[PDB]
Amino acid sequence: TDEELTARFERDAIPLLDQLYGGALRMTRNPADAEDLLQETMVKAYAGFRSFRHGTNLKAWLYRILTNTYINSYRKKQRQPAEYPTEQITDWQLASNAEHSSTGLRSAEVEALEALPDTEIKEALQALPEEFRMAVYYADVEGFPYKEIAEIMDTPIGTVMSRLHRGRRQLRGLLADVAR
Amino acid sequence: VNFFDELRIGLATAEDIRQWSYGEVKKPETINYRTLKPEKDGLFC
Amino acid sequence: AAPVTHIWYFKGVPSRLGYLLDLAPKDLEKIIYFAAYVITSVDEEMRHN
Amino acid sequence: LVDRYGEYFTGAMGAESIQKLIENFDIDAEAESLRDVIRNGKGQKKLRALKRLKVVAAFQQSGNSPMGMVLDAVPVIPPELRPMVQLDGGRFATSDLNDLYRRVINRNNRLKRLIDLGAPEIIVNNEKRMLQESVDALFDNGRRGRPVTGPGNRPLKSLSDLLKGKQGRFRQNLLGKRVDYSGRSVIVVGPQLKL
RNA sequence: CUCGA
DNA sequence: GCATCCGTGAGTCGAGG
DNA sequence: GTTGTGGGAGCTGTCACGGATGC
Repeated sequence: TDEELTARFERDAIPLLDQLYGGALRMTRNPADAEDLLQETMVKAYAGFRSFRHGTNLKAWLYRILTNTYINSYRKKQRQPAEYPTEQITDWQLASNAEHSSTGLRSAEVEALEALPDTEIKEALQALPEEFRMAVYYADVEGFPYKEIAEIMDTPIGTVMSRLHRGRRQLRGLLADVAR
Repeated sequence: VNFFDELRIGLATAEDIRQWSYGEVKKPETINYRTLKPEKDGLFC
Repeated sequence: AAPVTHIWYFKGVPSRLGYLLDLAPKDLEKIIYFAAYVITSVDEEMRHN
Repeated sequence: LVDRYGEYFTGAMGAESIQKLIENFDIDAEAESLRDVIRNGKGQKKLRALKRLKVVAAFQQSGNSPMGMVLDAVPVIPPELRPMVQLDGGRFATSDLNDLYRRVINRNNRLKRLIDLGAPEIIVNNEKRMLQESVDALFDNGRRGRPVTGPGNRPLKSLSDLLKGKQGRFRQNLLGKRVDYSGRSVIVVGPQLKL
């Protein structure tokens, strides 16, 4: 009865899990972490209890199991990476993070002005014929594929790409001194 | 439009909790330490 | 993996769970945190037979 | 009582137990049988009746099935409301929430793995109690038992902490906020001023 | 944490 | 029959590190 | 894969009050 040789584990191993707790709590410094560790150790020991020799000391086996499980926990915690809890991340921390982010904490002013039109580039675009400029739009600003540009333009691909070249040349002419 | 008429509470049934959700998180992993990218199915997935 | 009581309604004095099932809060705790079994339902006909 | 008679009744410990007790619960029956005894007599038993009736009558007239009080699925708040950042030093800071959620999710996965491994009933019962305790922490940490502590033995700010107190959501962010087009400075008497 | 009204 | 045990209140706004 | 000996930090100088609970 291999299922009976497991219930015998339920008779012997269960009692000592109390002192196993005591020890794991002395190890982890935290009650909840001690409970998590005790459960992990019990799972590890029960899964491969076939390796437990009958009639021999079982407390030391589970003790080494718990110590090794704690070592594995720390090894996995090395690359946590370094998470710390706080009741609230501070404005200092938020701004200091924005000091290295892709986009900073933006202002209502920044947003509202961004919404406004860039007169220089708007004037440089209004110069080109609205066909070649519509093409440079569908191709550069929006990034459509040239096939989709030909589709939405109702024109062949060659005309679309020729308008693209001519308009890019023109606007680089007017926007070269502007770009800088 | 800031012209609501009433605001009401009630215990949420698991049905409401799942209708709200956009997916269930499964792992304790949060972000990839190296690439600073959210681990999938984690608390930041 | 297993249901959980909303601690607001168990530990929230007066225990809403208690008043709803007419159970003493201490017994309700014994039940919820696995220090005592509770009888879900009894088959009275089979017992009588 | 299980070795014999086991086929005749059903019993168990845990939250599933309370879920069942709530299922096999006639709300109208309890409400009216409590009204009968509330008008029957008067005294401590009548006070018990009135109190235990308020909640049952709310559950009756509200259309809120008491089943809600037991949860089979927990909701997770958007990450932006429990943000994560890194400070000078490569170390990371996160909201307490994230840590409580992480404990809940870890213990839930461990309970699943135990149920699969068909482990002793006592081990799975321990895991279920730990799951209940961790969800209680996630919701109203400190309310039952010892609060969950982070480094420095700081009780983590549970989800209830976000609404309570002078520095909770209501008093600190709804009844008063920080505004733009504002400034501060030290004042000095100007006598030449008009009122 | 210390300090200002 | 109530005595305890617990759980809730306990000023505002400002500056650093 | 774990097989010789095994109970942790924490309050811990607050007060005044009202109402479940619990013997």
